[PDB]
Amino acid sequence: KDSLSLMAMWGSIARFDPSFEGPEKRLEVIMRVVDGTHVSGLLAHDDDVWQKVIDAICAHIVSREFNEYIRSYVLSE
Amino acid sequence: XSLFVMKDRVILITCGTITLLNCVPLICEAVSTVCGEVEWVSFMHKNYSFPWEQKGPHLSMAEEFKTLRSHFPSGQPFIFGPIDSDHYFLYFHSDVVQPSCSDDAQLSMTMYGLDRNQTKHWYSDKMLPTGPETAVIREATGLSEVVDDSWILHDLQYEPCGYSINAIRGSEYQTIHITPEEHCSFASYETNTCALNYSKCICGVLRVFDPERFSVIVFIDPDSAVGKSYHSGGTIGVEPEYYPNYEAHHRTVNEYTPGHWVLKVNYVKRA
Amino acid sequence: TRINQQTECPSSVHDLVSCWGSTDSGLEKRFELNFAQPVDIGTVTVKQLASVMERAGESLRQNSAELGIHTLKFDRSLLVFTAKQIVVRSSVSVMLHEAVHPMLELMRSHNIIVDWASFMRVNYGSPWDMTSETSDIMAHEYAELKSAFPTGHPYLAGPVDRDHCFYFVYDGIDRDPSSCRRENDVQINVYMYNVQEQQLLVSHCAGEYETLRVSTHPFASFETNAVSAASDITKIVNGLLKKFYPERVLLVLLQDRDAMDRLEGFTVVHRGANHFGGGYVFHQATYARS
Ligand SMILES: NC(=[NH2+])c1cccc(/C=N/N/C(N)=[NH+]/N=C/c2cccc(C(N)=[NH2+])c2)c1
Repeated sequence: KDSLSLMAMWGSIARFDPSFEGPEKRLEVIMRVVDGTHVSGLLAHDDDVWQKVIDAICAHIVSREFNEYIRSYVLSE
Repeated sequence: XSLFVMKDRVILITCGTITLLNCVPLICEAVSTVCGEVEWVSFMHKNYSFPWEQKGPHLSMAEEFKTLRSHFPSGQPFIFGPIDSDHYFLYFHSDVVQPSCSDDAQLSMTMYGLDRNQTKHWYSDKMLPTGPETAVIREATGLSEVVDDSWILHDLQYEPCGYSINAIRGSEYQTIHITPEEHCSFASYETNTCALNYSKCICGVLRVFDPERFSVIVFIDPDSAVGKSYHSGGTIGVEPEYYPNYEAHHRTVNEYTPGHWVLKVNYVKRA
Repeated sequence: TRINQQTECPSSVHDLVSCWGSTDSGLEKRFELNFAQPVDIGTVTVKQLASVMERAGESLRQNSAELGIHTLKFDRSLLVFTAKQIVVRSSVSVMLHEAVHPMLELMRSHNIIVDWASFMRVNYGSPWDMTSETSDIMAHEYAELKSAFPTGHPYLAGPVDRDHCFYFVYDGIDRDPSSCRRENDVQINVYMYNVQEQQLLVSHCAGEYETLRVSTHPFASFETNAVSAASDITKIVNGLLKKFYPERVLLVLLQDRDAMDRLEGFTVVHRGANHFGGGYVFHQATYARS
């Protein structure tokens, strides 16, 4: 492995004790609006679209809440 | 974990060993269907506590870098903080052809070694969606103060342990995820709330968990409220004065892209 | 196409490197020690410093003695020794990490306490370029450094895939109110990539110096710890850019416990700062010719 990941591993080893991974991965994608962009943007899609996205990572939606600005989904492995 | 879909973006938060980057092709497709154009992509994660168990591209920062480079060749990786201790890995891609106004906000917290009296309430022998049972947990631990009645919330108590909650109020959101095991105690908090000072927001979370150590990272946009305050010598709520029981161990400041800044601080509780 | 291999956790950093671990792409390495108490200029001999650098494959060629400064010039490295610090800068073909432990033993034999140390390398290429040995060397550098300073930590200032500084810092400075260990050091570093061979030191004051290394793609490396330099970083860098006219530039400025916006004809690539728990800050900015 690379030296930087090697250093990060040693720091984790020194804090290891015989374990679930709490620290999270975060992905954010922001799109530009053009003349032909849907007036609702990404909110135009239905939950079908976002469920297929979660399937790509081998997870599923457990609950849903939406408002006029944001769609919120809880996920579980 | 959490998926926050807004008018102009997606925010996907995952934990465990989920291979988050596999969904990039469909996100790109989701943007092309509504006739949008990707202009800004960020991949970020606190250093993993057990990197030897991550799979796919996430087994090493070189693999995450190479994977993201195969899709976003102009992106740039960064590492903020001590590499053999608490730090963040960031990959940032931007294709901003039309200058715009950046007034967003992002506040993330990573907490370890959680209060032992509190971890009791994050355990359960049965699965419990948002209902009367979780309401007891939110009051019994203090999450009610962080997520008051003005927020639309929906949480989940896991079996045998584990807790997640999402909250939304207008265009703002709020999320928390808890791992209460004693030997790997961890809790996370993130929000995009606009605030001239995050001290009360942060302290509210610390009151719930009171962790042995924690890190806070703040992305500052130039045209945001916190941005104007930060760029005018003003305090933003992450300074050491707001945490007398904690000692700042290392702090980083980076203008990762022109006009945009990120601040990270590691705090360790004093004896 | 991976399986799980139940294996032992390395008991030391050295076991982790050997077990779980083009030429070096860096441009310069820098190794520094500071002392809990100032050292008599003459207690550490030129012979002893030279035997340490033999462990890194360097042979002494020239050395001069001045007021508060001892300068040792090797084939590919320059060593400055004052009452407050030892600083050696070398090319990347020098395995400078091999001098860490011998140098510490030498200080130990003289009853000299090291309470602060740094190892720094300036890279143009990424450590994730698997066709290069940069990653294997950095892993060995980390082994020696972390082995000697378990409390030290590595840091990466700047874009990993562009001009950046990887450095390792150990801070064991005694900061009890009753301590006489003040921290008002000046450190200013100017790295100039692709300029248009020598190792020089100019001394204007006792214990304060300016060093310049020119090597190879030609690059020049300037350093100074002069208090007068801290009051006008703007002037000195402009004089360097005129004399060398590089394509890219990397600046590092020390803001010690007891205490860069634009360069002429250069656009800012990255700007950042590392604020250490000890109160001091390392500022860094990289630039590219417009
Ligand atoms: N929303 C999320 N994706 C989320 C958020 C926060 C924590 C967790 C993890 N819960 N699980 C924890 N903390 N511990 N592990 C529990 C466990 C123990 C034995 C077996 C299993 C299992 N279902 N295989 C789980 C999951």
